[PDB]
Amino acid sequence: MAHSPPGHHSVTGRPSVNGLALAEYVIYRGEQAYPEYLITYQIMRPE
Amino acid sequence: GTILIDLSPDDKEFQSVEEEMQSTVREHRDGGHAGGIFNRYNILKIQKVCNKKLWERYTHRRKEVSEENHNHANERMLFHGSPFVNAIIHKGFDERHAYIGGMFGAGIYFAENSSKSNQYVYGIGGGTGCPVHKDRSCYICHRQLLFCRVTLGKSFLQFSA
Ligand SMILES: O=c1cc(-c2ccc(F)cc2)oc2ccccc12
Ligand SMILES: [Zn+2]
Repeated sequence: MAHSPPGHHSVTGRPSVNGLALAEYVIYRGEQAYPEYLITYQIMRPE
Repeated sequence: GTILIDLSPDDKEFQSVEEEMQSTVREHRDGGHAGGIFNRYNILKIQKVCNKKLWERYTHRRKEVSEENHNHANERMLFHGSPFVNAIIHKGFDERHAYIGGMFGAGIYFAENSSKSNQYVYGIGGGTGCPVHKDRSCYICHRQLLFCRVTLGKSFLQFSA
């Protein structure tokens, strides 16, 4: 695992081409996340 | 020490988690190659993940970040899709769950878009799809995502394509 950029605790990936994309995020320490919900699902075939 | 508690579909907590899942689906630039072709999900179950040790590990670290960032953890709820979802919920996130080849370096990646995390459930690039039918767009096989509490602290902003 890499380190956070000096002076930072995470990276934010801001979308800069696809105007509909939301942001993505990276942390470099496993302790900075807690898996709160487990969601079981299927993708649905469009009609 | 992990236990999984089912939420009832009647529970407001089920309903708000479902809504975040469904409302953050988008179309992907791969035309569905990695994650499948779909505009919405059939939610089959939502469980609350309870582990005291793992929770205290998280809050300990959250307080450290917070104290380094004018008492602001900058906490978010974000999706994570992984072949390792079963190890994550029992042992926590660690270096083995990192995306070694990700655009922002080897770390653990999360998404606001549920459909983006869906692209990693069967591996990077969707791997070979579901174990049963080898289909990245399988409409039958049951998938699992995590909806996670993530401490961002002071976050480095990368503009990118
Ligand atoms: O949910 C994610 C999981 C992963 C992931 C990557 C590599 C792995 F080995 C396991 C999960 O990658 C992402 C990249 C961008 C946004 C979200 C994710
Ligand atoms: Zn399948």
